[PDB]
Amino acid sequence: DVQLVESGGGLVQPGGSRKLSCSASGFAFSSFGMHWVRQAPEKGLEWVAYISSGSGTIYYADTVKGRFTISRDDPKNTLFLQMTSLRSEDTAMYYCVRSIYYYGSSPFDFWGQGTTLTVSGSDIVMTQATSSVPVTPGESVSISCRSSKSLLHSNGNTYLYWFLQRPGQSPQLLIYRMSNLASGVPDRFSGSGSGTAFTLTISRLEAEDVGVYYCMQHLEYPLTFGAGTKLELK
Amino acid sequence: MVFIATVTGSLSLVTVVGNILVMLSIKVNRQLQTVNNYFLFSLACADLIIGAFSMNLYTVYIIKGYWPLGAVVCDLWLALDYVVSNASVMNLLIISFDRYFCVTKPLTYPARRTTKMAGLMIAAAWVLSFVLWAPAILFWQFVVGKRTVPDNQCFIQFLSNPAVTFGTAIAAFYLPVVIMTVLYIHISLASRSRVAARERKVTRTIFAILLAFILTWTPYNVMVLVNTFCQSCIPDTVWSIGYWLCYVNSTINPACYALCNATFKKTFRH
Amino acid sequence: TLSAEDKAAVERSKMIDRNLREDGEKAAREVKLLLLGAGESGKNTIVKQMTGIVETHFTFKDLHFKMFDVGAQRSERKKWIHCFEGVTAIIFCVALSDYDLVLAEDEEMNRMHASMKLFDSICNNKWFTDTSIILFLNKKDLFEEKIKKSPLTICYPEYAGSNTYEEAAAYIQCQFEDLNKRKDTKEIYTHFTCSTDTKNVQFVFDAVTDVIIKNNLKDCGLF
Amino acid sequence: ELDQLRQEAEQLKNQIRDARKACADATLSQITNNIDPVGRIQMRTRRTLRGHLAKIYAMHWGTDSRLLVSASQDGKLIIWDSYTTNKVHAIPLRSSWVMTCAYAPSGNYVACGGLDNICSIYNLKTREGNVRVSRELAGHTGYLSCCRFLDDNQIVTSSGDTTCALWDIETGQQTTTFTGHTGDVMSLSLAPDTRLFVSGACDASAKLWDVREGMCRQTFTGHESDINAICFFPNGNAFATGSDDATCRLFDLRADQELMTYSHDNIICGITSVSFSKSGRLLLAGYDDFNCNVWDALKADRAGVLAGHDNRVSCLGVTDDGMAVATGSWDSFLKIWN
Amino acid sequence: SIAQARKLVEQLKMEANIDRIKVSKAAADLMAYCEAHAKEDPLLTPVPASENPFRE
Ligand SMILES: CC(=O)OCC[N+](C)(C)C
Repeated sequence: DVQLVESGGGLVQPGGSRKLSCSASGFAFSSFGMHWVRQAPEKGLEWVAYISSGSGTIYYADTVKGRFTISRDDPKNTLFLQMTSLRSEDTAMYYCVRSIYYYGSSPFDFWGQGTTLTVSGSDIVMTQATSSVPVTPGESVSISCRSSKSLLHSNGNTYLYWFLQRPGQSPQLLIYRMSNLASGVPDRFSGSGSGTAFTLTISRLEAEDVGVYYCMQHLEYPLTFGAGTKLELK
Repeated sequence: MVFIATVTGSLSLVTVVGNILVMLSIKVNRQLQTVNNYFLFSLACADLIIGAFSMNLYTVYIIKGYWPLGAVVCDLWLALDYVVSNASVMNLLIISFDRYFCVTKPLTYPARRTTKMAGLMIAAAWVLSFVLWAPAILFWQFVVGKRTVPDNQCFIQFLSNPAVTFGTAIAAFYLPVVIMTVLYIHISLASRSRVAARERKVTRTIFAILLAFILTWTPYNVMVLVNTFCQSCIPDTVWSIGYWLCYVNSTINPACYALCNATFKKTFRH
Repeated sequence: TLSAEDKAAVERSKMIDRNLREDGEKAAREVKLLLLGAGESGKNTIVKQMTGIVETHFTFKDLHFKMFDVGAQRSERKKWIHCFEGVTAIIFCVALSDYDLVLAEDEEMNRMHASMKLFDSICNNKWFTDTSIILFLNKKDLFEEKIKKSPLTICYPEYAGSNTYEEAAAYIQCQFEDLNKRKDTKEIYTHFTCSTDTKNVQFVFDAVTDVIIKNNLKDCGLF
Repeated sequence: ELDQLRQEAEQLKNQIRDARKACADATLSQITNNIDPVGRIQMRTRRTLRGHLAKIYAMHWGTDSRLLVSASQDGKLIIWDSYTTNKVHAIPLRSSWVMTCAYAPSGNYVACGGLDNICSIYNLKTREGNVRVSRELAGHTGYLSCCRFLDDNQIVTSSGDTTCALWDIETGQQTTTFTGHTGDVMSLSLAPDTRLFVSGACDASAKLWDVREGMCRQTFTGHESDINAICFFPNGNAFATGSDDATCRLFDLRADQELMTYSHDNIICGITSVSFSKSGRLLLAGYDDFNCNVWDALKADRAGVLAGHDNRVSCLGVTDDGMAVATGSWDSFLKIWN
Repeated sequence: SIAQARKLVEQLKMEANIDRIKVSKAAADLMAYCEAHAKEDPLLTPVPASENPFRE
């Protein structure tokens, strides 16, 4: 099975250093481009760094540029994240995210288990209009996301990604590229859009489907998540 | 009278048509797009430059007697001609080295030679020719402080100094032809079966290319080594034909290097 | 202008390009030998010291050899013989003690003449014009024990020499190399196999060294 | 009793031949005299897929008309994104001697086979992210020459032991064996409803089989050499053949005889691959004289030449929507034409 | 070898037992299928480069 175990987090002083390590098992690690996605205890997801397959292309977020560096070791299947000059804004939960890119691929398919860290302007903005919806099971709930610019590229792809974070574990991929259903996810979830306005139609809502829903865009780096729409009972 | 210009113009025409046919044979025929043929393309480039501009400027110099273009143009065209002529010789020398290592090391060397290392050899030969000839020809009149060459005449200024003429001629022709002789003797010696027609064909090809280079190049070199001792020894018309003789090597280089292969011969006929 | 997904797909395609190029560079320094012969002609007795196609891989003098056996293919030969067009050399095995035996499938037919017909089809094929043939003539001990009991004239009616080992062996050796049409284009190397070790692989190594030298002469434009 | 059976077979052959003669009221050339010619078909090379380092023997288009798989003798099965010339996958085969390749209509599987007598099925959509073997089909004793998918679980293969076999991928066993050909089978093509398939062999005969009951329905003759290529018409009521005698012939499944012969005097080289257009108006054939002719399938006239290859055009494919034609060849190049 | 001849003559009897249509009707509806799908074939008529996946 695909497994990503993370370690190295804990308690650090401000301005200190700590090295993160994401151990990979159950998949061909050398052909997957890895990510790091950070989640604050109160806020949502935030992309940090990305290393490509073969370490050819490396990006960073503007908040963490220069301070953090990302490296991978394909022979021993370990993804690293060396952190320098840690501040109080880095007190959060870290995930290593599996991703591959070809025609028809499903990036951000699997997410790591997660390790926590405690420290003692032209980007596209993903806005979710609602933060919490009280909904009963058996009903059809619609979740909407908005974009600053049009996510429709000239090749026809609309790079919109939907995620669901159940309370207790990692987020999981639901819809990749606006309309394509993922693997292992039920058929009830449906997604559609129109370049700038997007929606996610869940029908015949079950009980395990509650949690926080996020939108994301892959049109241009840096990768910006949504605020987070939460579904709860009653 | 008019016979000199007709013969020289016809020979220059044969040179440029032969070199572009070598270029179009490598370009059009995908079977000739080989690492070994990139050296032949590098040699065709030098010979096309020689047959287009070097031959025609020197023949109008002969039929008029006085260089009419000026002194700046004289030193630029001497820089261009000598650099591309030494580039031609160095192309022949890296082809001899390529062939020697393919025969003597048939298992290892074709694996080690790639297009990057072939481009490195081509670039090394061209810059070495440029470094050897172009700073000397264009700076001599300045560093010395005098212009020995008259306005009407166009020729190398440092031929009066014997030591520079000895060293430059040995590094341009004498040392390269000794190295090619030793390598091609070893190529013909190591081409025979060790387990007939092969040795005869190879020896015939090697004798063809070696005599073509030696005959078209040795007169000028022995002429410049005696000129530096006695200027008046060598008649002007002798000098003119000994100079133009060097250009003939470029004309007959398609026939000796390219047309031996049977794939070129079908491409030339098309 | 490419997307971020498109740029990462192009990077994946370029990594696939460099992997294909290094695999081709490893495959380019590989001696591909197509083994041929007839049934029970000592085809399998030379692979011990050196269904479908059986490939034998071995190293000798820091050179890796790919030897392909297609004797198990009972289909029509010309529909797949062009797949071996780029082989370095062809190993042909002919039994020396097969000059006086009849095919089991067809009566009144010598297997020596059948192997001669196979050699005529292989040597003069349009796909194998330039490829040299390493001809192996094996089982010389049984041939030496058989040539005293049985004359060679029952195989070749035009034979007039004595019934000794060396004269008859050289006669049938020349009777195999006179089939070649393009004597200039391709060579035929001939070895008599012995029970002593490493002689056959040394002959194969010397023959493919000569073939590689001739191919380098062809590529360099000397020949 | 053996002579009586041969006499009965000869009498049935005469009955078949004059039943075919009885229904031959008119030829295809007489009916299509008044139709307009297609004109000069001028198709340019739009993409060139470089990456193979040996002779490309077979390619197969995807049903999305964008992805295509290709096989070559260097031991590499490569899936191409033909829109951007990107290589999606590069499958390293265990046996480099492959003569055919297939692409599943769902898209999750590819097949290949050749001189190893094994049809290997590769799983594309894998959770591990790499393409792996899923099932190796062993059963044939002759070389595999062509194989097409029915769906994700059924694949039919034509082999060099004069037999065609219907396989079950999950069990790994063959369910139906099609026997009747005397020459080695070189190609098969399947009907659009996937209920019948024609099959060309080396005995110059084309046999129409039934996938279900597994019996040969009809046998078509008219060629003089080894048939190397076969392809249905888009309606499934006709098919075309290609052989070593430098001609292409169109058959009818209902009239059960010859319709049209596609040959020219200066063409003396065999046909390695045939394909139809989306409307079936153009018949395309890959010859051995390094070219690819475009035939007006209703008028038997050459309409264009896809001259762009420096070696023998070994394979030919047309997209399901008819946008593009891909011509693989022995010069390690795939060329997309439009 | 008698059983092989019996199977062969049974196969020829099965092939002779089928029904066949006139060749003119096969030519007619083959021509009809070619003419009905003529607009959907982009290799016949030149497709514009705006909707060409390869020219554009
Ligand atoms: C010696 C040298 O490098 O070039 C001599 C050729 N020449 C006389 C035509 C310029």
